[PDB]
Amino acid sequence: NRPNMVSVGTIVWLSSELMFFAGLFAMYFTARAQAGGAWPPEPTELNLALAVPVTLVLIASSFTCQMGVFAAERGDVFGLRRWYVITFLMGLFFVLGQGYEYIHLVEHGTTIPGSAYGSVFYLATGFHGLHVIGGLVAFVLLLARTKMSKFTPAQATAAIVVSYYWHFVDIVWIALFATIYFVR
Amino acid sequence: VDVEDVPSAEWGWSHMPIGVMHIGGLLSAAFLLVMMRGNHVGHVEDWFLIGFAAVIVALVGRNWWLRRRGWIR
Amino acid sequence: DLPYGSALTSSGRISAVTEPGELSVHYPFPTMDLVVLDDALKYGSRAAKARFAVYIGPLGADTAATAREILANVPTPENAVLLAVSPDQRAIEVVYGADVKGRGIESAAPLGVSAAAASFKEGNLIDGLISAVRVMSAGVSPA
Amino acid sequence: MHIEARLFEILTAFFALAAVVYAVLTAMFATGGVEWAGTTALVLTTGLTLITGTFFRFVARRLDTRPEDYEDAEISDGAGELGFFAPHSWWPILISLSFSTAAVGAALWLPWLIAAGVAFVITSVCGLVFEYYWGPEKH
Amino acid sequence: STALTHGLIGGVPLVLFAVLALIFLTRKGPHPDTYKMSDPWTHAPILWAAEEPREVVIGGGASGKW
Amino acid sequence: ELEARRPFPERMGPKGNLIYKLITTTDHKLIGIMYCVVCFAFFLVGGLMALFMRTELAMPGLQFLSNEQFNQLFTMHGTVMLLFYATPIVFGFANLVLPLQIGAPDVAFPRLNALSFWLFLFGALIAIAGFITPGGAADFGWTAYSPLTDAIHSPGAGGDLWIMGLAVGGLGTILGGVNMITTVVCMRAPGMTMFRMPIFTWNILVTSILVLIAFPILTAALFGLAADRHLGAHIYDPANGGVLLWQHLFWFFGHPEVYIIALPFFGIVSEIFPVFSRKPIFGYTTLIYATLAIAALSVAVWAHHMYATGAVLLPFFSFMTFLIAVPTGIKFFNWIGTMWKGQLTFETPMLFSVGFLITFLLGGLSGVLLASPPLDFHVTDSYFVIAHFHYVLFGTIVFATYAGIYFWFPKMTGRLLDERLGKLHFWLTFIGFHTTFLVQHWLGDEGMPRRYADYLPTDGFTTLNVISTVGAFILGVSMLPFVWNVFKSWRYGEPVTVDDPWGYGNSLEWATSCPPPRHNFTELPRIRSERPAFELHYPHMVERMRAEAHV
Amino acid sequence: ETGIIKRLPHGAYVELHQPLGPVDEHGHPIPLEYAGAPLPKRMNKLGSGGAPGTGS
Ligand code: HEA
Ligand code: HEA
Ligand SMILES: CCCCCCCCCCCCCC(=O)O[C@H](COC(=O)CCCCCCCCCCC)COP(=O)(O)O
Ligand SMILES: CCCCCCCCCCCCC
Ligand SMILES: CCCCCCCCCCCCC
Ligand SMILES: [Ca+2]
Ligand SMILES: [Cu+2]
Ligand SMILES: [Mg+2]
Repeated sequence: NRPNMVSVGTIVWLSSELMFFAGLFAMYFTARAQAGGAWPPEPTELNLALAVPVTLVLIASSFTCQMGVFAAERGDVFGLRRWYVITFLMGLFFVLGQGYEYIHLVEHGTTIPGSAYGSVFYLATGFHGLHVIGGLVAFVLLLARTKMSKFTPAQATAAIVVSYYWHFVDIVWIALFATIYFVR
Repeated sequence: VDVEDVPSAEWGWSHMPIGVMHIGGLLSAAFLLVMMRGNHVGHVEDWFLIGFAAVIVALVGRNWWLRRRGWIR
Repeated sequence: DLPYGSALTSSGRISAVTEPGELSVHYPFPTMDLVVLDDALKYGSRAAKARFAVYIGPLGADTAATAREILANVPTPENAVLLAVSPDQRAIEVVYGADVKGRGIESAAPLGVSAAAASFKEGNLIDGLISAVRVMSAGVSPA
Repeated sequence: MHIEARLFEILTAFFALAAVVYAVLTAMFATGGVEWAGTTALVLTTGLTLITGTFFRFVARRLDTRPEDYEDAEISDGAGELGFFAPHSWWPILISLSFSTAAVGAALWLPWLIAAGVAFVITSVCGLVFEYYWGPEKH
Repeated sequence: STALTHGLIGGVPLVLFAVLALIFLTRKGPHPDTYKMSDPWTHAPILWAAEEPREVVIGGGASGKW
Repeated sequence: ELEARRPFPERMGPKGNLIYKLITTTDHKLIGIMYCVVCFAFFLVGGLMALFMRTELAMPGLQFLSNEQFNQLFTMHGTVMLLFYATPIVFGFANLVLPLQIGAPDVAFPRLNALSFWLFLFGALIAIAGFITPGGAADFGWTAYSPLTDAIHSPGAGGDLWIMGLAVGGLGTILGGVNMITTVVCMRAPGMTMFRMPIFTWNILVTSILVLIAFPILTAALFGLAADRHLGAHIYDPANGGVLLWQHLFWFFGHPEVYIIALPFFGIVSEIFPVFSRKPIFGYTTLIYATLAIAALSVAVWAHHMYATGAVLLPFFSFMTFLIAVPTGIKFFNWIGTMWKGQLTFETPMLFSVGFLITFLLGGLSGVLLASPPLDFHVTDSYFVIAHFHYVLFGTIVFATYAGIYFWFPKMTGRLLDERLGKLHFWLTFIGFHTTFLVQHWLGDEGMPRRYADYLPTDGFTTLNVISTVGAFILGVSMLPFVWNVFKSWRYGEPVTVDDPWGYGNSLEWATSCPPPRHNFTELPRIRSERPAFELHYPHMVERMRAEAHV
Repeated sequence: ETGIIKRLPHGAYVELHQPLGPVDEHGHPIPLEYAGAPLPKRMNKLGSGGAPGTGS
């Protein structure tokens, strides 16, 4: 009969977090306008054979995260744990996939000090990867709390607000993925 | 000390004489003042010693005066 | 019957106001003198485990029977020692509960009367109360 | 809670208008074309009010009038338990100390101090989250 | 000059502080005037009691007059 | 009807009454008090920095300061005043009365509220800790213009500590803003609708929205600067367009940030004027629209700080900057209308509020002068600019801050500050401020640029600099009476046994004891307007206020 | 202190407390005497959180 206080606090903070990514987006666009015709410039060669499967995994993690919310709203703690463990594994795969992309980009001459494109690319995607890592920590902390006490409505609220952050992270990546790999 | 000030007054050592803290503070400031005797050629440190010694002396004097007038016990 | 700006709340508490720049207490004594008396009352009661009280006002015609009624307003009146002073009556009524009986108040109560009377002759009301409380509290044991 | 999001929708419309106007006005008769830094900030400033306003719009249409949303509600209408509010906690000062340790390490570029700070933050955040959920000791 | 500059910087704030303090701190505060024995007790009756110790048959009393 | 009372209220709590509370409290009342003491310590610390500069600028030639030390001084002086004093004390007043104003027992997130204080205290200490490094603290100005902040031009660790200290404190501000939005939306008492809240509550809620827009982008910009200095990135490289990239982001943060420390103090005087005028706030409904318009407009006028760069669209920002003056002018007419045909008594909270009106206007009039690019082409980066933000900040974060302190001190402490000492403090502050800041309009117009450590005897700036130096030291000695009043009146001040020491309070905090209990309320009255306490204390005036509300 | 805030019908805000011993007829607990042992301060440490559920 009353709005969820934790949900309102999380959504309010999630809106503010978007302005942090606004600054990173401004840096990428400012450097893109000064590229001069090459964006990305040589020797940076983005490959979609790896980014696309990595992006699809993160998108699929949102669906399983939503499934855990349905279990949490249903009062099924075991269903919530199964879906959030699966979500954590795919979220971890996203971090490993991004890092594996980072290793090959560095070997081919795309680094933060190497070029202006490397600076904006790594800051924008790296800070998002830090947000993904923070989301994985939230999953572990929330799941550890599931083994401490009985499944209460306040505990179910904590599961919902964590999924809000995960959905926010996934949506931001879609903007980053479309802006970097398609709007060149 | 009374149980109103220290609730666990009867469970352990809870009182230190005020004379020990007052004399210790005065000796505290005196040791800071004698440390200006040395081989250092700068005086930035000396002013820091003077300020800390003055603060300690002022605190000791304020506490002693307030206890003498009876405003604090 | 409530004063101006005062209201009775739904919980029974009285929500009062005072005009800006005015005082809500306004006792006709210096602030520092009040602090000394409060310290004498607080620490004197602590040292004797008996609540000491001071009353300043009228005491009817037979002061002794007014003090007796007045002591019923002191919290825990059975373990309380009240000193009543009537400037217009120029008298000193001292009353104590049954719990204080036999703890040395009988020797100290006249001394508190004498201490208060000596300072009252000099035109010192707060000083007389402070002196009376100090001597009476020092003569009462926590037993 | 119909007023709360009406505040954000009103801000959303103005931010959307300013973002569109600034982008168009910088595209034409402005050196360098579209000024990307301000345009990006204005566009995502609209996003901030849009997400909060949309959420408040969905919450408002679900639940009926609250006692604080009534134009003539009684104090007794709000009787009942409000919720859980933490009485005391020394974890928040530990979280800030943990975060300040990492910031100092990042300021002076000490990777060991950064690693210690990150580990301290995780432990401090874990204590805050688990503070009111730890069970009794089992022996 | 240089002596006048240091005189104004150190002198005017102290002179202004003294003048303004004499204007305001010499005024009468809202505190009531101390009661005098020669004057009648026109104040409301006052009952003061200590809060200690933390929480009606009389045991006796005494008389007195000054 | 004899009720036993102590001869005097307890001066201080027993041994151990505070130290464990300070590190474990979740009470907004104690936390709000903790924000005032620390913010007032930082204000004293930063004021000493200005005294050093102002003494140095009294005479031509470097008497005791170097160029580097002077450059570090105005950077840190400005950082402490803007981010370590003004921004936190906004939440200082929020934790004091906002839960009381909406009839709430606590903030939405008590532990997150405590986290903001410590994040803010340790973040401020990190930035100030640059002064203990051999190189010194940051010396590129609080604006931190690029590429002056690059590792090539600012290699010292003082700048790095400045960047990281701001990031930690900015996180606390964001969390505090999140707490205040949630508290207003969810913790309102029954019958307290959105359009019945006090103006101060409205201002804080709207300000917290501005925090969520300005501070995250500042954190993003600072992290990009940290990447350049430590990872060798090219975010703010001039060849990459980073000169204007830093300015755009920093001013998109900065100008919404100065209304974060303007609107709440607009709300403070909006609470004080009706109380001492014995009349309801004039245009209560319109003041909310004015605040909302000011908040909305402040987000798209950032580039008027970049007129002289020759790289911004002048007509767009010049026009919208002119638009801000309209809602701000509306607030003056409501404040004057509130005082109009009232019964003014001019106590210390009211006296400081009147000083706000006089001081804020002159700084505001200089604002429209600066808003025009042609006039700003001569006075930008000069002491005329210094005169604008000093008249217009001083009124809000000092005059209204002191007005709120005097207004709410009996509420949060149960003791009244001395009025005679308060009047001396107000007049000393007013005279010193005007003496030290009136002549700076002439200095900037004459040709004296800002951020100069030294000038020449033939420049013609000596006489006005001496006058400004005399006034600044009056502001320094104006500090002693207020500190003495707070120190003495906190234990020996006049006791407050009533709910409303000012008689005609309107908001809900005046319907509770002084100080309020742990959960702020032992009862609540019927809420039917924006003056519930006035209705509770004066039931007979309820009919009159409804009948006479419209002119 | 259980951390649960309750609003009374007349508007009072009170926090629910868990007594560690006998209570009065009014409901307020009888004050207990310190015995040199640690005292609980969190309801979850007293078993109020229960158990999640037996299983993997
Ligand atoms: C926001 C609030 C704010 C406040 C309150 C002030 C307060 C004062 N400031 Fe301002 N200032 C700024 C905000 C503020 N400032 C900003 C944003 C800048 C930008 C700088 C930049 O370009 O980066 C600035 C820069 C600035 C300049 C420009 C200097 C230059 O560019 O060269 C000057 C010029 O004199 C100035 C002077 C003063 C003076 C005399 C006070 C008076 O308030 C000071 C008097 C106050 C005191 C508190 C005196 C202290 C007295 C004591 C007794 C202390 C004792 C304490 C101990 C012993 C511990 N400051
Ligand atoms: C409290 C903080 C605060 C507030 C409230 C303001 C309010 C305003 N400011 Fe600003 N400003 C600063 C803090 C503030 N400012 C700071 C800190 C800087 C410099 C930062 C730095 O460089 O470090 C700055 C610098 C700054 C500049 C850039 C100067 C430069 O560097 O060249 C400009 C230019 O447009 C500007 C204009 C305005 C205007 C038009 C208002 C308006 O909001 C004011 C409008 C108010 C009135 C007009 C009075 C009321 C109106 C009426 C009674 C009706 C009258 C109508 C007319 C005259 C048309 N100020
Ligand atoms: C990092 C491990 C990842 C494992 C992959 C699967 C993800 C889900 C893990 C669930 C763990 C459940 C543990 C549990 O319930 O124990 C609970 C207690 O756990 C803790 O207190 C600590 C948990 C671990 C903290 C993690 C900190 C660092 C996070 C790093 C993130 C990368 C059970 O407590 P109990 O005694 O039963 O009350
Ligand atoms: C309280 C008002 C103070 C006004 C100070 C300004 C004085 C200006 C004098 C200029 C003299 C030039 C030679
Ligand atoms: C809004 C602009 C205000 C200008 C104030 C000027 C102060 C007078 C200075 C006189 C200097 C004479 C040399
Ligand atoms: Ca000089
Ligand atoms: Cu501006
Ligand atoms: Mg400039």
